[PDB]
Parts: sequence; C-alpha cells; structure tokens
Amino acid sequence: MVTAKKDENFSEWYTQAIVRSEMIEYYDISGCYIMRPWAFHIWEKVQRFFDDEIKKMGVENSYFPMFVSRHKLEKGFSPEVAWVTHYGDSPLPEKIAIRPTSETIMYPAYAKWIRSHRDLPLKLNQWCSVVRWEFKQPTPFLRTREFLWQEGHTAHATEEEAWELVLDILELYRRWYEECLAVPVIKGEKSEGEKFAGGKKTTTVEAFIPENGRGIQAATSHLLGTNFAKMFEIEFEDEEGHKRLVHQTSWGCTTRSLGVMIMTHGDDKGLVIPPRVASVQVVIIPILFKDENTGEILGKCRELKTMLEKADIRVRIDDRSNYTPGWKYNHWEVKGVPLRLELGPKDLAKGTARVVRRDTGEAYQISWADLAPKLLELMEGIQRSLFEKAKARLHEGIEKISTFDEVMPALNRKHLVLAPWCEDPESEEQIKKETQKLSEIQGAMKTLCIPFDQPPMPTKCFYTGKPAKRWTLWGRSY
Amino acid sequence: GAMVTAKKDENFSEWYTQAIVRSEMIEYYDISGCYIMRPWAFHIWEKVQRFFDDEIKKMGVENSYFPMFVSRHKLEKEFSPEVAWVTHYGDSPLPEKIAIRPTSETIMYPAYAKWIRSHRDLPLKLNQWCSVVRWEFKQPTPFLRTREFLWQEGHTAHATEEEAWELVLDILELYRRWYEECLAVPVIKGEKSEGEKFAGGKKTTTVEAFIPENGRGIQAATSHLLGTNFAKMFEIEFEDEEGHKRLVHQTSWGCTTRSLGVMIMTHGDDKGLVIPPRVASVQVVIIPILFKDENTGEILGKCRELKTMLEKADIRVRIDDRSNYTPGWKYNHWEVKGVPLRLELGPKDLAKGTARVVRRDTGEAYQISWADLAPKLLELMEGIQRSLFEKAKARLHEGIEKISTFDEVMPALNRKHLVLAPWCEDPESEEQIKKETQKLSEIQGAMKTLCIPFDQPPMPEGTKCFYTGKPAKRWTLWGRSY
Ligand SMILES: Nc1ncnc2c1ncn2[C@@H]1O[C@H](COP(=O)(O)OP(=O)(O)NP(=O)(O)O)[C@@H](O)[C@H]1O
Ligand SMILES: Nc1ncnc2c1ncn2[C@@H]1O[C@H](COP(=O)(O)OP(=O)(O)NP(=O)(O)O)[C@@H](O)[C@H]1O
Ligand SMILES: O=c1c2ccccc2ncn1C[C@H](O)C[C@H]1NCCC[C@H]1O
Ligand SMILES: O=c1c2ccccc2ncn1C[C@H](O)C[C@H]1NCCC[C@H]1O
Ligand SMILES: [Mg+2]
Ligand SMILES: [Mg+2]
Ligand SMILES: [Mg+2]
Ligand SMILES: [Mg+2]
Repeated sequence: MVTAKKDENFSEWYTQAIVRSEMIEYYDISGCYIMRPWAFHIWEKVQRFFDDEIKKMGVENSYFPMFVSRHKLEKGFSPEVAWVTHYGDSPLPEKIAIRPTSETIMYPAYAKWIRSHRDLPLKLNQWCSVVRWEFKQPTPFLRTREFLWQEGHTAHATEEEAWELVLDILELYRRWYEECLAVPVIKGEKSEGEKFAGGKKTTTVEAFIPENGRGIQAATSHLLGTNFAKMFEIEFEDEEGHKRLVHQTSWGCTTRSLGVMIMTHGDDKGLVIPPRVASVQVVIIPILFKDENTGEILGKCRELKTMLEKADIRVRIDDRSNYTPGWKYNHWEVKGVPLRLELGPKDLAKGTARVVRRDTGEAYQISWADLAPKLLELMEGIQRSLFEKAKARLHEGIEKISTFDEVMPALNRKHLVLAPWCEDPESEEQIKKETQKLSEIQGAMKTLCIPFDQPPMPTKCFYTGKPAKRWTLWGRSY
Repeated sequence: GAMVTAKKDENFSEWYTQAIVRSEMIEYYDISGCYIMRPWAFHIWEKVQRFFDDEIKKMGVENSYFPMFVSRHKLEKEFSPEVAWVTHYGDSPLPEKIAIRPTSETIMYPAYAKWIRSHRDLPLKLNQWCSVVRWEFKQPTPFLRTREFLWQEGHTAHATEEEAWELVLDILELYRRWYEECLAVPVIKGEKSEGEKFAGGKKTTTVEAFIPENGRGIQAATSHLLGTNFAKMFEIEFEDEEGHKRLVHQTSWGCTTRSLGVMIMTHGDDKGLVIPPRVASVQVVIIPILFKDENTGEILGKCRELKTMLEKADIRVRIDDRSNYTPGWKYNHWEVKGVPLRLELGPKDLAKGTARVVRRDTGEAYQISWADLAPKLLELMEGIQRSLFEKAKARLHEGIEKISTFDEVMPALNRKHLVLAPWCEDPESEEQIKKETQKLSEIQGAMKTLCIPFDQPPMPEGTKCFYTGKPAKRWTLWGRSY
C-alpha cells in the first residue's frame, strides 16, 4: 500500500501514511479533515488518560458556548477569527464569532462565581472544537482550521499554588506524549517573544521532526498571573477581609499530538502505533487456502482471543472471508498494529503461533501457553523501544554550540541548536530576520524553549556578544 | 438566593429556571438560546455519554469526527432558516459562505459514497459526538431546546434492510436505557406518524417522554430506518457477490443534552433538583456538624475517614467542610443541588459510632453504624434510583387518558394530560386535528401525534377512528408538545 519513502519526500509519505491507514479523509473545506475511526480511537485513548489525570487534581469538566459576541471578543489574532453574519438569508443584528479560544467566554463567568476565598481554587477544563482561519500551510492534525482540544483554566489565591499547577499540568503533557505516544519532549520556558502575551510565564513541552529539522510545540501551560484578573475583575476577598486579584493558569493540547506520533514512529511501510494507544494491539490472522482445516483454524483463533483478553490485551480476529491473508498482513501493517498473530495448518498440530512485531519485523514461534505473558513482554518492548529510538533521534538532532557561525550548518543538517543567549528582546527578532536572509539566499529560526534542564553555564551570548544568561534551544518550527 | 421558592406545580417556568441556576447547573449567557453548562450538569452528560458510547462500541459502531463546516453547495444538495452561515474570517470575505453543521448527513454521506464500493465494506457503522447549531425559532429553553446543543449522531449503512432495522431497534433500546436506567426517566417506544417522521426516511422510531407540570409530550431521542433514498441521492452503492450494483440500506439516530432537562424536570420538587445516584457527581455529601472557629479535628478527622471507606466502594463523595456556613444552610444547599444522600456527623454521632443519613427524594432518615455504611448506602442508592423511576412511571401513565371520540380531547388536554386514541392514520386527518385543536385552544395549543406506541393496548374489532370515524388501525399517542 505505501510507496513513498519517509526519508525522501516526507510530505508525500505523510499523506500516504494517514490516508492509506484510513486515518484521514480529505475534505472540500480547505484546512479541514475528516478523522476516521482509526485516528479517532487514538484520540479517545489520550483524552481518557489526561482526563482521568486532571480529575485526580480536582479539575472538573464543563462546556461553555462556541459563540462569542463581537463586543466581548474585541475588548495577529484578529485575522484568524471566523464570523457568523447570517441565519438563513437573514442578517444577524450583530455578527458573532466562533470561538478561537475561550478566555473571553469563561472569564466573565469567573468574576461572577468568585467572591470569596471559600471559592478557590476554581479549576475547570473543557473538551471542544476550536476554529482558526490559519494563514500558514495547513497540515492534517499538526495545523488545521478546525481542531479538537482540551483547554483548562484555573484560578487560585496565590502565585505559589497556580505555578505548582502549571508544572503539574506540564508533567501530564509530558506523559501524554512520552508515556502514551512514546514521543520524547523537552520541558521548558518560552522566550519573552514566544510566550502567550496575556500571561506572565508560558511553559511548554517541545518536540522535533528529524525529517525536516522542525521543532514543534506539543502543548503549553501558562502561569497567567493577575493580568486577566484585573482585566476581568476576578477579585476575591481573603479571610482577613481584603480585596485581592486571583492568580490564573491555562493550558491546552490538541489533535496535533496524533500527527506527531505518526511522524515519530512511522516508517516506509506506514504507521506504527505504540501499544498503549492502539485500539488493536494484536491482530489474529487465520490462514486459509484450498480449504485446509478451515473450521479448525477459526475455532482456535476464538480460544486465543478469550485467552489474551483475560490479560486485557485488545485483540481483533481478522476473520473476514472476502480478503486474502496476504491482504490482511498488508492492511494491519499499514495501520500500524503492533503485533500480528498468523495461524495456518502447520501451526495447528504444532501447538504454536507465529507473531510478527510491526516495529522491526522480528518473528517469534510462541506456544499457545506462553503467549499472554510473551505478548505482554513484547508490547512493553515495542513501547519502550519506540520511545528510546526516538529520544536518540531527538538528541542526534540537537547540536550544542557557542557561536552564531555554527547556526546555518546545523540548520542545513536539519538540526536544532542549543546555544547561550542573553534573552534580550531584540536579539530574537534580529536572529529570525537574518536566518531568513541567509535561508532565502541558499527558513526562519526561532526560540523553541529555554529548557528546564540547563547545562552548566561557565560565557558570551552566541549572537550579541553580551553576557549570556541561559541555554536556549532554537530551530525552524511549525 | 439560597433556596428554591417558586412552587413547581404552580409556577413551573420559574421553578425550572430557579433549580438549574441556584443548583449551579447553568449560567446565563449573552447570546440567545446558548447557556453555560457547569460541572454539576456537565458531569451528568459525561455519565450518559460513557454509558451510550460503551454500548455502541459493543455493537461494533465506531467513532469519528467530521468537520463542523459544510459548503453551501454540499449542504443544499436537495430547515434553511435555522442554518448559521459564516461569511468572513477577520476582515476578509469568503468566496462562498460556509455553514456551521446543523446535522451531518451532507458532510458524511458524500464520504460514505467514496468508501463503499463492495459488499465487503458493509456494514459501515459510525458515530459522532459533537455540537450542533440551529437558529431555532421557538422560545429557547435550557437543555430542552438550545441554539447550541451537544449530541451524538449515528449513521450506518447495510446491505439489507432487515439488518438495518435490527440496528434501528437495538439503538432505540439503548435510548430507552439512557433515559430509564441512567436518568430514571420512563419513556414510550413508538413509530412516528407520516407527518412527524423524518421526511428523508422510510420509518422513524422514537422514545417519547411526558412533562406533567405542563402537560406536554417531548421527543427524547430518535432512530430512523432511512431506507435507500439517501443512498440514491448520494450515490452510495455497492457491488454485491454477483457483481451487481445495489443501494445501501441506512439508519441514523441522535440524542442530545435535552436528556439532562427531561430528567431535571421529572424528579425535581419544591426544594429543587433531585438527581438519580447513577448520574450524580456527588452521591453522598458529608456534612460535619460544626460551627465558626471550632476546629478540634475530631469530626473532620472522622469525615475524612468515612470518605475513604465509602470511596473504596466507588461511592462518589464530598465533604462540605466550609467555615462561614451552618449545617442547616448546608443541608439546604445540597438539597437544592439534589445530592441524593446526606450523611450528617456531629459530636453526638461521633460519640456512638454512628452517622445519620437522609435521602433527598423522600427525606427518610436512617441511623447507621460506621461499619455498615458502605453496604447500607449502596442499598439506599439502588432504592432511590428505582423509586425515582417507579414513581415517575406512574405519573407518566396517570397522565395518559384513553379515549374514543374527539369530544373527549379538549377536556383531556385541559387536565394537562396526553391522549391515546384509535386513529385511522390517514395523513390529512393529522393536519386537520392540529388546526382544529389549535383554534379550539385560542377560544379557551395544538395537539399533534407524538407516537404510535409499540406497546399497543387492546383494540376490539370494529373500533373506529376517534376523529374520522373510519376504521381505526392502531392507538396513537397524542398531546401538546415541545
Ligand atoms: N491549527 C492547529 N491545529 C492543531 N493544533 C494546533 C493548531 N494551532 C495551535 N495548535 C496547538 O494548540 C496548542 C495550544 O494553543 P495555543 O497555545 O493558542 O497555540 P498557538 O499560540 O496558536 N501556536 P501557534 O499557532 O504556532 O502560534 C498550541 O500549543 C499548539 O500546539
Ligand atoms: N434545540 C435543541 N436543543 C436540544 N436538543 C434538541 C434541539 N432540537 C432538537 N433536539 C433533539 O435532537 C434530537 C434529534 O434531532 P432531530 O431529529 O434533528 O430533531 P428535530 O427534528 O429538529 N426535532 P424538532 O426541532 O422538534 O422539530 C431530536 O429528537 C430532539 O430531541
Ligand atoms: O488568544 C488566542 C487567540 C485569540 C483569537 C484568535 C486566535 C487565537 N490564537 C491563540 N490565542 C492564544 C491561546 O489560545 C491562549 C491559551 N488559550 C487557552 C489554553 C491554550 C493557550 O494557548
Ligand atoms: O436535517 C435536519 C436539519 C437540516 C438543516 C437545518 C436543521 C435541521 N434540523 C433537523 N434535521 C433533521 C435531523 O438532522 C435528522 C437526523 N439528524 C442527525 C441524526 C438524527 C436524525 O434526527
Ligand atoms: Mg495560532
Ligand atoms: Mg506563536
Ligand atoms: Mg428541530
Ligand atoms: Mg419536528
């Protein structure tokens, strides 16, 4: 099914991968796509995880409206907003905006529900769709005009507590990516120019696509401080009587996560799905031809299914009579099912099953008896091993450097760069403009993050010459 | 403020509005027909959602997300005043306007035509959870009828009608369970009339509910045997075993956040909401009998212990350990919210190894040893759940008057009752009955068919249509409706 090579035309391979796997169907409204069951079930897995996890922090789900009136919304973002002007042929008395994000919808309610210290912390989240008329090239999952996300918005008595929630959420994004999707990410802070301008400090969790050198933002979690509180009058009264503004966080993650998974683990044969989010972990394929024991094969397959299910192993028997076994191999292969269990006559009175692991192609003869624990063994190996190879690929792709003249060759090898920087407002804008100048002539490099994990700083700013403050990862991005 | 004061029988619209606001379910919003759903209500949606979702996954139905936008061209393939149209992004105009999805047939069925080429692709069984938008003409009502609502819409395609029908009824059964097992609301399975069915389909099935306080029937959910006309329209065909081109047989079905509203209305009383245990965010609220600046730690300590013990039985619990408020205040607070069980722990209870438990629906109190709490609160919840249902089933059936003749109509409607009547099912008849009960109500409002129930009461030979006097075929349930 898949004929483009990941390492040759990466955009075509991507498109082939997501289409031939049946994850995505193309659509006539530019920048929008149909998520098919095979993609959708993966979303449900990660949604269920994060949701359970934030529930344990006392976050509660809600649903606020998708419309916001012009007046409330309009108290680089403006061009993106979709506006409803009519119902039927009738013009609205005033046009209304489809929500691009929900601060202006939720925060007036907050000012109202928060009167007393008794009322904090207020922690809410919502799963919804968001619409932005994106100017950049859209890409299925990574950047779409309608996407699905969660946005979580909290308010607290103290900077201390809100900040602690910020890091807690960021940890859960690392887990969404690293634990669920086996995609390695790097926690850090955003530069003053990349952060959410309505907040005090933006934390982020950053990913990398080796095949085009692009960094990509996996998720984000903001300490908002008191700015939105003053703007929206979210004041509260302490236990000593005084009238203080609240300290807020907000944080979101999207269907982009799926796109990043697909890009990280995919190969020339198509998708490869980490076991932890695969709706089919093991596919069973009865081998049938010239009528050899047709009934005996099928009967065992059902025994094995109930078997493996005793272990919470998600199993599907590909039982369908209208497709050949070779067809079934290719299908589940392109779909990225982690384990294929093949079973014909030879393996019937042999008491075994052949099992092929999607990541490497390695095959195992395994006795009916040893399967459940040996598949559990393998599924952990697949999952651990996808993450590990990816962390290695990520680290091969970051060059540590000290001087500006190292930049372009790193960027030409499609690598990020870790460099000491004075964290000056202008330097970043200058660096973008110049890296564009050089790329045009041969592409803008930006700040991706200031990582939490700072190496030792014995040192001059790699661009300005000034005294450098911290190590900052840069690159081309999405 | 604190409590519900409008009486439920006597001031129904206002009771409703009070209960959903005071209880913290809903917050008003500046765009009409749209409302904020706070945790206290959202949790209930999450509950019915997981329930339904799990059941359809068992039937092999699979979830998807198709876009909320649809091109004007694709939407008007073949309601229009209800559609919301996007014309601009920022200051820039679109080449053509783009509609926000009002329902997804015109988005999904061209995709179905692509994906179905052969009998091996069948059956195709998809669902989606999404919001839907319609500029409703009628007065909006939180939950019951909103301009943004949440739903689930299912759309399947099959090789044979028989299989499609089997699914229509399976799904309809799931809707009965959604309302009856989850929400403790009784419903009546039935066939829509020719006039009230989905014009796009062969046969529409439904579950209908009844709201006694105002006498009006209300469609709780719907499941259609679509037949082959959409496949004809959208060119959804398949090559069968012998290479012949055939049209698929379709179903579609939906259920919305309306369900939360029908529940609220069914079990509420003058104190406010009453939430069935299967869906309540908090099932047991623990209320320590404390007062201002008393914090010895004995009582809270034991509340925290009790919570751990009940949580080990999967009971959902909250301790209301707030300082500025009395127990009496707290009692009322959680009654208004409809927490089904309140566990009271005072110094006196601490002294006996005992707690006092009061159940929201009846107010009956129980003294219970700490040891027994888990096993006795589980029993109590099953009893509340079941009692809410059985009492509402009875109010449903006491609200239905069987009748023989058209003269029995208006008296039955003025009692805020529905009517079950032998009906000849001829089409103009229904419209005549609408017009005629409309006019007769202004002079004192239209009665429409709600459903032809599956549960048909007996029909003696030679029975005649209550309205035309022609021979009656079956009983039809009629009333005022939402
Ligand atoms: N079009 C999109 N499709 C999918 N995910 C997106 C899209 N746009 C943004 N996201 C993700 O949504 C996350 C939270 O939203 P937000 O922080 O507002 O992003 P953002 O500032 O718009 N990113 P960017 O568009 O590059 O400026 C972002 O960190 C992105 O990873
Ligand atoms: N405004 C609304 N808010 C919430 N739920 C609704 C609303 N309108 C319809 N529904 C429910 O959605 C279910 C399935 O949708 P659908 O069959 O399209 O409704 P409908 O034909 O528009 N009913 P009606 O609007 O009364 O003519 C219906 O059976 C209703 O119970
Ligand atoms: O505020 C906007 C925004 C507003 C209008 C149109 C497009 C937008 N794009 C992005 N943003 C910033 C983020 O939406 C802010 C914040 N939202 C809640 C959680 C994610 C975080 O990015
Ligand atoms: O088709 C429409 C419709 C179309 C445009 C504007 C408003 C509409 N209101 C209702 N309907 C009919 C329902 O959409 C039919 C169908 N919807 C999804 C599946 C359930 C079934 O009721
Ligand atoms: Mg953006
Ligand atoms: Mg940005
Ligand atoms: Mg309607
Ligand atoms: Mg109707």
